[PDB]
Amino acid sequence: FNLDVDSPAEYSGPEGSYFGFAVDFFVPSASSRMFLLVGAPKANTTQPGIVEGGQVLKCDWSSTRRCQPIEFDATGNRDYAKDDPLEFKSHQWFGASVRSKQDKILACAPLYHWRTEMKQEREPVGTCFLQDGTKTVEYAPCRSQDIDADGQGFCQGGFSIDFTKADRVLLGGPGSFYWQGQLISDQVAEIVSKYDPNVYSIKYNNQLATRTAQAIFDDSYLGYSVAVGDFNGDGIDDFVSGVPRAARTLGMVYIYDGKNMSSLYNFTGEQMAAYFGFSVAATDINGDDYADVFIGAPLFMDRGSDGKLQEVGQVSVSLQRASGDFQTTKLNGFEVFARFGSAIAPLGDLDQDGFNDIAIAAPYGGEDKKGIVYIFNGRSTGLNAVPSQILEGQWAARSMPPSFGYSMKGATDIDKNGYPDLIVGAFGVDRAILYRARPVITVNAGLEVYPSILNQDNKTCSLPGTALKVSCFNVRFCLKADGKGVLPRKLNFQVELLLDKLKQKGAIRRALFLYSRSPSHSKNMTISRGGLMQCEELIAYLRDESEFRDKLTPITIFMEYRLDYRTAADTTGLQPILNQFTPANISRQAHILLDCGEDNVCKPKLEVSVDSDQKKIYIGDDNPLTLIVKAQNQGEGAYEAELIVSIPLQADFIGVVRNNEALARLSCAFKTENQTRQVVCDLGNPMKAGTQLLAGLRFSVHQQSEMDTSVKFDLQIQSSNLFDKVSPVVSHKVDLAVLAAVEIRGVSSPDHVFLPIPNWEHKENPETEEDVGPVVQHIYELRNNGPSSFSKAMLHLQWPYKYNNNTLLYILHYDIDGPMNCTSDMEINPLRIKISSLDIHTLGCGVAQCLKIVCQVGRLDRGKSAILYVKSLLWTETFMNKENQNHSYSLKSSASFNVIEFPYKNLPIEDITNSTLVTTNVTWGIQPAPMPVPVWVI
Amino acid sequence: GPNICTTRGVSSCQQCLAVSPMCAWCSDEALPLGSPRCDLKENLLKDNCAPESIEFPVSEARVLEDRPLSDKGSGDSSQVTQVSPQRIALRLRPDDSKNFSIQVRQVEDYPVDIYYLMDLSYSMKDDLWSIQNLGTKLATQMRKLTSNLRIGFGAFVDKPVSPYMYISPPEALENPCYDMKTTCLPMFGYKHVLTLTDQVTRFNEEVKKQSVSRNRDAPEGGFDAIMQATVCDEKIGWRNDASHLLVFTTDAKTHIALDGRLAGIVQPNDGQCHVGSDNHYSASTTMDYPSLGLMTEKLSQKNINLIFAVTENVVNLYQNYSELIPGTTVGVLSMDSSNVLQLIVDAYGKIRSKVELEVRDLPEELSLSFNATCLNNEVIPGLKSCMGLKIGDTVSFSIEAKVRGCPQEKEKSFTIKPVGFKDSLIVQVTFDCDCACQAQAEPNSHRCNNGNGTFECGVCRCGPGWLGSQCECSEEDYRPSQQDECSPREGQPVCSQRGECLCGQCVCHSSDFGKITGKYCECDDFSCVRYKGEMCSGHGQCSCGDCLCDSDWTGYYCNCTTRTDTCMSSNGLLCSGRGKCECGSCVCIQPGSYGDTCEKCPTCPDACTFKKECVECKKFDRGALHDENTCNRYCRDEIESVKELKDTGKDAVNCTYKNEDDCVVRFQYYEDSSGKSILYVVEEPECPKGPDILV
Ligand SMILES: *[C@@H]1O[C@H](CO)[C@@H](O[C@@H]2O[C@H](CO)[C@@H](O[C@@H]3O[C@H](CO[C@H]4O[C@H](CO)[C@@H](O[C@H]5O[C@H](CO)[C@@H](O)[C@H](O)[C@@H]5O)[C@H](O)[C@@H]4O)[C@@H](O)[C@H](O[C@H]4O[C@H](CO)[C@@H](O)[C@H](O)[C@@H]4O)[C@@H]3O)[C@H](O)[C@H]2NC(C)=O)[C@H](O)[C@H]1NC(C)=O
Ligand SMILES: *[C@@H]1O[C@H](CO)[C@@H](O[C@@H]2O[C@H](CO)[C@@H](O[C@@H]3O[C@H](CO[C@H]4O[C@H](CO)[C@@H](O)[C@H](O)[C@@H]4O)[C@@H](O)[C@H](O[C@H]4O[C@H](CO)[C@@H](O)[C@H](O)[C@@H]4O)[C@@H]3O)[C@H](O)[C@H]2NC(C)=O)[C@H](O)[C@H]1NC(C)=O
Ligand SMILES: *[C@@H]1O[C@H](CO)[C@@H](O[C@@H]2O[C@H](CO)[C@@H](O[C@@H]3O[C@H](CO)[C@@H](O)[C@H](O)[C@@H]3O)[C@H](O)[C@H]2NC(C)=O)[C@H](O)[C@H]1NC(C)=O
Ligand SMILES: *[C@@H]1O[C@H](CO)[C@@H](O[C@@H]2O[C@H](CO)[C@@H](O[C@@H]3O[C@H](CO)[C@@H](O)[C@H](O)[C@@H]3O)[C@H](O)[C@H]2NC(C)=O)[C@H](O)[C@H]1NC(C)=O
Ligand SMILES: *[C@@H]1O[C@H](CO)[C@@H](O[C@@H]2O[C@H](CO)[C@@H](O)[C@H](O)[C@H]2NC(C)=O)[C@H](O)[C@H]1NC(C)=O
Ligand SMILES: *[C@@H]1O[C@H](CO)[C@@H](O[C@@H]2O[C@H](CO)[C@@H](O)[C@H](O)[C@H]2NC(C)=O)[C@H](O)[C@H]1NC(C)=O
Ligand SMILES: *[C@@H]1O[C@H](CO)[C@@H](O[C@@H]2O[C@H](CO)[C@@H](O)[C@H](O)[C@H]2NC(C)=O)[C@H](O)[C@H]1NC(C)=O
Ligand SMILES: *[C@@H]1O[C@H](CO)[C@@H](O[C@@H]2O[C@H](CO)[C@@H](O)[C@H](O)[C@H]2NC(C)=O)[C@H](O)[C@H]1NC(C)=O
Ligand SMILES: *[C@@H]1O[C@H](CO)[C@@H](O[C@@H]2O[C@H](CO)[C@@H](O)[C@H](O)[C@H]2NC(C)=O)[C@H](O)[C@H]1NC(C)=O
Ligand SMILES: *[C@@H]1O[C@H](CO)[C@@H](O)[C@H](O)[C@H]1NC(C)=O
Ligand SMILES: *[C@@H]1O[C@H](CO)[C@@H](O)[C@H](O)[C@H]1NC(C)=O
Ligand SMILES: *[C@@H]1O[C@H](CO)[C@@H](O)[C@H](O)[C@H]1NC(C)=O
Ligand SMILES: *[C@@H]1O[C@H](CO)[C@@H](O)[C@H](O)[C@H]1NC(C)=O
Ligand SMILES: [Ca+2]
Ligand SMILES: [Ca+2]
Ligand SMILES: [Ca+2]
Ligand SMILES: [Ca+2]
Ligand SMILES: [Ca+2]
Ligand SMILES: [Ca+2]
Repeated sequence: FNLDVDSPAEYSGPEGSYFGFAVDFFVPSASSRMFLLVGAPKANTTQPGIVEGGQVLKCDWSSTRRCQPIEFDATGNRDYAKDDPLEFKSHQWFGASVRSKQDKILACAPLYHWRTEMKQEREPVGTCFLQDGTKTVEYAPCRSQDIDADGQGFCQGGFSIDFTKADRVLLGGPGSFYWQGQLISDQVAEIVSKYDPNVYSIKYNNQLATRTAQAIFDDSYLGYSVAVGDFNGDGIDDFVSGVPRAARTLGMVYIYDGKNMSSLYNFTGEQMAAYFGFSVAATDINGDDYADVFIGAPLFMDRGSDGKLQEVGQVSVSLQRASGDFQTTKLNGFEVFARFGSAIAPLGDLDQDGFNDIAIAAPYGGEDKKGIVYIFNGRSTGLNAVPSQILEGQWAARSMPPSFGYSMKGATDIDKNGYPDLIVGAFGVDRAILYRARPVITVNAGLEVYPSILNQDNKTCSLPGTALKVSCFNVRFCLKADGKGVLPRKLNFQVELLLDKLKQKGAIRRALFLYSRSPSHSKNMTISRGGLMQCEELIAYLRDESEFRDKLTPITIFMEYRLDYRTAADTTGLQPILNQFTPANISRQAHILLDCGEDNVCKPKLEVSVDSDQKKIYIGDDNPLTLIVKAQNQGEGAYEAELIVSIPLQADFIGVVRNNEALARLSCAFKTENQTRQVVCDLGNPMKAGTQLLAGLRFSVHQQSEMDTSVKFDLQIQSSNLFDKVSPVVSHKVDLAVLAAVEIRGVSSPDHVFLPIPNWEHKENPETEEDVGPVVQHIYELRNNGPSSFSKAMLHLQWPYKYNNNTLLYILHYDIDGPMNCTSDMEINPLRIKISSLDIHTLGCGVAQCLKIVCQVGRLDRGKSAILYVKSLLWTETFMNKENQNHSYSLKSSASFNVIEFPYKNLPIEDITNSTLVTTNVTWGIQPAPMPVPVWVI
Repeated sequence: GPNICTTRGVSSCQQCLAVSPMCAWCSDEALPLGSPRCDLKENLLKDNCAPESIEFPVSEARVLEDRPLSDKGSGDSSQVTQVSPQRIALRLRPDDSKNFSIQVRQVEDYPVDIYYLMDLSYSMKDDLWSIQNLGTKLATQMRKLTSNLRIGFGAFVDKPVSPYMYISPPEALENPCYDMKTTCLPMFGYKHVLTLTDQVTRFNEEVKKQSVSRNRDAPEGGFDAIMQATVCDEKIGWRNDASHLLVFTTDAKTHIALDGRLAGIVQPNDGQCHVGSDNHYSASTTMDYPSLGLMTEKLSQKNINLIFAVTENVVNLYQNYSELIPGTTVGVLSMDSSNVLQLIVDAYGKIRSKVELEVRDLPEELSLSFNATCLNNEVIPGLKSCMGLKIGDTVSFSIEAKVRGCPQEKEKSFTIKPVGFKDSLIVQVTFDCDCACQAQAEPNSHRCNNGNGTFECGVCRCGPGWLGSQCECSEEDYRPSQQDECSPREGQPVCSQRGECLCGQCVCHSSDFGKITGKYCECDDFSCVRYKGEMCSGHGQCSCGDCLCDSDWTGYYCNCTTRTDTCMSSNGLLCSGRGKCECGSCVCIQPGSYGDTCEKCPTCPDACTFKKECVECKKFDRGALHDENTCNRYCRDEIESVKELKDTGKDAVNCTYKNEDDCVVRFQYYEDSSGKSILYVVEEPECPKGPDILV
């Protein structure tokens, strides 16, 4: 929030050069000075016969915004043979990517083309150049004897690059192996060491490289983006890389080990085509010494308020944990088609609060699509998702969008002050802009009125002009200011005081300053350094009783303060900033002495009490709970009286009830000033004597877990009186209960079977389902609806297996869904009938031969279920009653359950039992018409 | 007595209106400093104050144009109309609403444009061959569904640039295919061949002239083609009153936006047309591929129906993309495009079965609510979309437009139309929240009594620190009197505590981190209900402890969304046609069903029980569906009538039931017949047998 946007340093290259496409700081160890490096990938150069070879520029910060090209390669193309170029430098996009570490700087031409040494080709292998003072070496890992699209021919190495702690280059080649992509890493020492200009394919010794893979992985673009950071516990920076076309354009982010090119973690996008992986960053955002991953997916479409897709871009934020499981959250852009996740630039600690910060760019955003950069501050929790500052693009398009924010670099305090600065690149207008961080200061304002309660009769000090005396009191403000980094010692503050703030608005001015006789007063104050809480006093008097009529309202003393801008800045006008989460004013208040008895001191008697409206809070979900509170003052008037109901912050506050005239509708607010967890309600400023209040405060307690047996609220009234200023604290238990509306239900998919059974005949020893009869599915479902979960249950199925000695419904196979095992007390499928390819009327286990299936159910949570799929065949033979013809049979199975255990082992429980029966009715439908005495035949 | 208007809107005329649609004001001291201002209307009228004085402006929704809905499509002379009211003038007063309706029709014999945009990668040479027959072959089928048709043609094969194209390793390879004993034309990108002509014969002619090219890289640049075919509407020649089909046929993966960076193409797609006199997409080699979002807004703006005719190997891909580009259809193409005909025909019926409204340029502070009537007279609420339809059908929608407060002094227009339709309802909104006497009001010191204050509409406010019915007492030192009918009942409370009773009114002294209005210090601007952190769940403004919700939010807390897409399933139907959508979440109905969209129901009865009532419906003219008259809508499975079923080794499901004639009907069910479901019935149900011994 402290980037100076009034006077940032502005740099520019030649038009059409894409000056600004890549940016970085240059911090050489050989010099006290620092520069900034701007990549200009379309820049024309003096290289013989080469159009738009591109270049990189070293830019002076030491005043003079002039930039000089770094002379990496002044030569044109080499020759395979005479009038037969070995390489093609024109249009190579050299300067498309730029990174430096200490004296070393790496620049790449990812569109550098290369004739093979076998066939006459034009293959974009890409190349880089590493400089150190005057020494320059070419590093072109992909330019090897692996020479086509199936090899590294179309590698475009140098598309993205990075230096590791230690010293070693990570390089991205998104075209290697049919555009699978490639990461290659090399020791900086090695590159310079093994460099030989007479060899075009140099083999570095400790090279690490990702290998070719299967053809599904083609066109993934590994190494499109790149970032470095430690993830496998400790040791060296490991390799992070965006793979934007991975997983069917879902996109992925791969992380490889730094020691070898071993895979550690993958990330995957939620939305195809969104370019998850366009940009990646690693930086410890929560100050726990663990690098955290950020992934840009700039074409993401979140869902609008209407419900409709809209391209806003999204950034993923994965917090690393010592375990290994990242703790991820999402961050959506704010404008449609402003490409929010385009560039993620770690800033280090931009404001020096103790946590790192980060800048995310939406380079086609802002009114007139000039480009925006959002800056987000880190915190112990994670990144603060509400951006603390918005850097606005300044230059309008010539034709192509200016693309401000398309590239960025931070983390380098380019001037003296101990705050990192930021480079933003705007390549569409051939500009780059350095924003430099302002110093932050923390002020601690004090205010006090030594005589708090004002007695109108006590007229001690005399009014200056007149010859009479007045009831006056003392007002004293004070300022202690301090801040890290380079900033001045003499800090000027414009302080302003106001008597009776909530009254000047139209009404009478009940208190004035002694010498001015005005409610308003100023003071040019000049504190310094840090600690020296510099003070200044003023005596203010109170008007004569003879007509300000109000004597009950408090007299609020208001103090505000502002810094002076230019009297504070350094030499080049870098004005300091106040800490954004620090209010620039404070309030205290006096009360006219009224009642309080003969002793002139007000002694209240505060009492608070509550009762259980609803005695139960059922575990496992959110639960509405309102408690009635009776706050009464039986003593004298209590000043600034307010109820402090400290709630167990496994609970939230909805509001005071306004559904009942029996309860008072108090003024309340929730807060947590470190460790506290409370709603604070106003009981009247002077809560007068005998004023009993009744109020309802509604809450919702979420408590899903098996914590304490109850949940506790503590409440007490408190006031600003010198004596008897609080009530006793009063606890209030609320009993956690268990409730699990568990139900069982079942079905028979063919609920009936009509017995003219088509294409059936008797088989002595049958195989197959066809030969036995139709399939009858009996699905049984136990489901826990109830809020509370259960940890164990038992399921019992009774299956009508045989009637007399005839095999009714024959079970082929049963299946299970959910936390449940089952056992049949009888061998299922005794006859090995295999195929799959997927009391006359009622016959139950009472009158039939019973097959039992017991099941052991695990933990079913709220809204979960266990399911038994029993696939059976109807044994037709039987129903062709050789006894005599037929009759309608209702084949009934039944399933019961009993819940035996709960995870809330310290709380009243109760076994839950119920059952269902599902039925399969076998009838004929087609049956004899009238006929007298004859009999049947087969 | 004092009611709402009295307690709040007695400060002025605008305040009186701003309070509620119930309120009304007086003019020209009708009851000279009497007592009651605003109150209601009948009450104020009952107190004499009556004539050119009422100031009670009613809201309105006058229909300005409503031509009738058409019967034929090709039958012109009279311009074709598919939306019954075309423009409708709305006047809303503050915090007020008016409802209206719109009848959308799927018009018979509506004309159709068909632009055939095809991949011409080497793999498509055998496709191109069998397409020559298409055109006249397509013309004879479309003859059925439509009269006036015209078709065109365009082809694509990715950007002719150094990564995708064969750079130029030898110069001979600029005309590729030298590599493999044959010839093919150079890479082109997007080539518009035929503008939409009704001379079908010339389609066959031009397609025969075409020939394939070759690409090094697997994914191709169709999205350039899709974008340019969409927005070069002069070149392609889409008509206004006609259905637009953009048949996009490919057998490959596709490049997407941001791929172009590898090529050094770092300029985003501008959305404009770039196909000149040479009929080639000239931006191809300088502009990046368009993003799905950009493709979506231009397809929608030019009412183009993108049809994905893709091959099996790559169908899942374009199904997922299609799903990110709502309205788009996708069908399985042959290896040689044999089946294109039917895919186009199938796609047409697909995209004319549905009708969903759209809203453009909706004023920020206005909010809309939809009920849908699409089957008989059944109104399903909170729905702006309707499906399962067929050409000839007319659906209806009920709309409610509500304003929040008093927006800008400017008449604003917005449009409600069906996706892909030419016709539309245009809604001119004027915000009527200023009294007629507002302008006729000069404060300038005097005129409001023997003092210096400000005057208007039959009453006056005195300047900073005065007030009073006429104009008295600047700043207390005088107050000692009056007392006022301050708190109702006069039980002693002054001005809701936070405020002092002066001059026959209150002075709400507080300014506690916000506003504080109301003539008894009635209203808090801040003290409101909390859902979690923010005031109205961070989705509403507050007044007197009442949440006024943002557009697309409802309920006392403003935590209930009005979205339905979260209740939608890939099924198509809302809450799996098994529940109701409440705050973008399905509350499941009695079938014992669950899941986010009620999709899961293992204990539900089998398909048989749901199909039979539609067999009994369709083939026997009986049943529940027959009685509700929902047969023709609720099931368009093809019920054929076999004499015998078969153990065919396929997706068979034998369902049998006893009908009310007491005969056993038997029918098998067959899904996945190329993504569609047919239903066979044994034509000889099994019945009882009465004496038939030759008699
Ligand atoms: C993060 O995600 C990424 C990708 O999303 C993961 O990366 C993938 O991880 C896979 C699992 O390790 C890798 O697959 C393995 O590849 C090796 C070596 O492949 C080479 O050799 C193959 C033949 O041996 C050859 O392919 C032939 O065989 C294929 C069979 O799969 C055929 O499909 C193909 O047509 C070819 O004929 C390749 O070309 C390579 O040259 C295999 O040895 C592995 O096989 C393993 O599993 C099989 C199971 O059947 C088993 O028998 C073997 O004994 C062996 O254990 C396996 O296929 C994949 O290459 C890799 N892709 C990329 C781009 O990285 C990554 O793992 C993941 N990491 C994290 C942290 O989640
Ligand atoms: C680095 O330095 C080089 C100089 O070597 C510059 O390269 C040339 O720049 C020019 C201008 O940008 C290129 O443009 C040429 O313009 C012609 C079209 O423009 C005319 O017509 C339009 C109407 O549409 C008029 O408005 C306008 O006034 C012009 O009269 C093209 O027809 C030219 O074609 C020629 O170049 C192509 C390049 O592929 C080749 O096929 C042939 O040589 C052909 O004759 C031409 O494009 C010109 O192309 C550039 N030459 C090249 C490619 O090297 C760079 O602009 C400069 N860049 C920077 C960053 O400074
Ligand atoms: C918007 O917020 C309100 C409250 O802030 C939500 O309403 C609350 O919903 C809970 C949970 O259902 C209600 O509790 C109880 O729910 C059970 C369901 O098993 C029901 O049987 C009980 O009768 C009881 O209602 C609770 O009443 C209610 N909170 C209160 C006190 O109003 C609401 O759901 C939120 N809107 C959404 C859906 O985002
Ligand atoms: C399959 O066949 C069985 C066996 O008959 C059917 O069960 C019967 O279902 C009927 C209707 O649901 C029940 O009728 C009710 O009986 C009770 C008596 O307890 C009576 O109070 C009600 O008025 C009603 O008549 C009946 O309970 C039950 N059979 C018996 C006698 O227990 C089943 O419904 C059939 N399913 C199909 C496919 O229709
Ligand atoms: C590359 O290094 C990593 C660690 O830096 C190796 O990971 C361990 O390998 C050993 C031996 O196979 C295993 O016992 C460990 O379980 C691995 N650690 C893990 C993943 O927990 C990896 O094997 C090395 N691979 C190569 C290519 O040398
Ligand atoms: C009567 O009021 C006077 C103020 O008008 C009080 O005198 C001040 O008391 C405070 C502490 O209460 C001291 O810090 C100030 O220095 C006193 N001001 C002076 C020196 O006049 C006084 O306390 C009141 N009565 C008594 C005797 O306590
Ligand atoms: C005094 O500082 C307070 C904050 O302590 C300011 O009041 C508002 O504070 C909120 C956050 O709580 C800010 O968002 C607003 O900017 C503040 N409102 C106003 C009126 O500016 C306030 O700025 C200061 N009071 C005055 C008017 O001097
Ligand atoms: C078992 O579940 C049944 C549900 O069938 C519960 O009974 C319901 O409520 C009453 C009183 O028990 C019954 O008369 C109804 O038939 C049931 N309602 C229905 C049909 O949904 C019953 O509470 C449970 N019993 C046990 C043993 O826990
Ligand atoms: C759609 O139907 C409902 C009918 O339920 C219309 O309005 C609702 O009607 C009742 C009370 O009047 C309640 O269900 C809701 O509170 C009403 N909704 C509101 C606040 O308007 C609804 O307006 C219909 N939609 C249209 C535009 O006709
Ligand atoms: C406040 O101090 C400045 C000097 O920095 C001066 O210009 C100004 O006159 C002072 N104002 C007052 C209170 O006189
Ligand atoms: C609004 O409600 C319905 C629209 O379906 C209609 O019957 C009724 O006439 C309308 N009422 C008003 C406010 O005019
Ligand atoms: C595409 O098809 C659907 C819709 O998203 C779904 O099954 C799946 O997400 C996708 N399948 C692929 C290509 O993985
Ligand atoms: C307001 O009226 C008084 C009459 O008492 C007069 O003296 C004064 O000049 C007037 N002020 C204006 C509006 O000029
Ligand atoms: Ca490591
Ligand atoms: Ca961390
Ligand atoms: Ca920080
Ligand atoms: Ca700095
Ligand atoms: Ca006392
Ligand atoms: Ca083909």
